Amino acid sequence: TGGRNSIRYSELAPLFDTTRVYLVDNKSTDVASLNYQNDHSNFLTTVIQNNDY
Amino acid sequence: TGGRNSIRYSELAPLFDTTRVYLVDNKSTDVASLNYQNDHSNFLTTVIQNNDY
Amino acid sequence: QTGIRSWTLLCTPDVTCGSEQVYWSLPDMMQDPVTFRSTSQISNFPVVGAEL
Repeated sequence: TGGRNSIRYSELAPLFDTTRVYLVDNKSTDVASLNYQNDHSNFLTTVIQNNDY
Repeated sequence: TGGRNSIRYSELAPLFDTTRVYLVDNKSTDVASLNYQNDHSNFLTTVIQNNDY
Repeated sequence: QTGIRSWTLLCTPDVTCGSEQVYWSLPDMMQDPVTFRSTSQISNFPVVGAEL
C-alpha cells in the first residue's frame, strides 16, 4: 500500500491514493464532437474533466 | 545540485531545475485591480501567470 | 421506416423532464481529483461527488 500508489495526470499533479473519475453523458463539449449519432446506451465520455483542453 | 532542486507551484506540477518568472507591467488582469494609481517606475505584477485565478 | 417512427421514440412521460445530476465541489477541503483544474472560477470548481 505505502509504496507506489501514485495517480499522475499530464503535466498536472501527483495525487497519491484513490480519486474519482467520472463517466458523464451530459458533458457540454463532447456532446457535439462525439456521440453526435450515438444514444445514451452507447456513448463516449471525456474522462479528462480539464477545461483547458 | 542533484539533490533537492524542486520548484513547486500550487497544486500544479514539480518542475525540477531552473525556470522563468516574469515581471510584466502589461498584464491585462492586474492593470485594473492594482497599479490603478501607480506608474511604470513603481508597480505590482502578478507572477502567477495562471489564467484560472 | 419512412416517417416519424425512425425519427423519434415512444417513451413514457417524464414529469421531471430530465432527472439531471448535480455535483458537489468542496474545494477548500478535498484534494481536487485527477485532471481537475485548481481554480477560483465558481463555474469550474473541482467535483468531489455527484448526486442525482
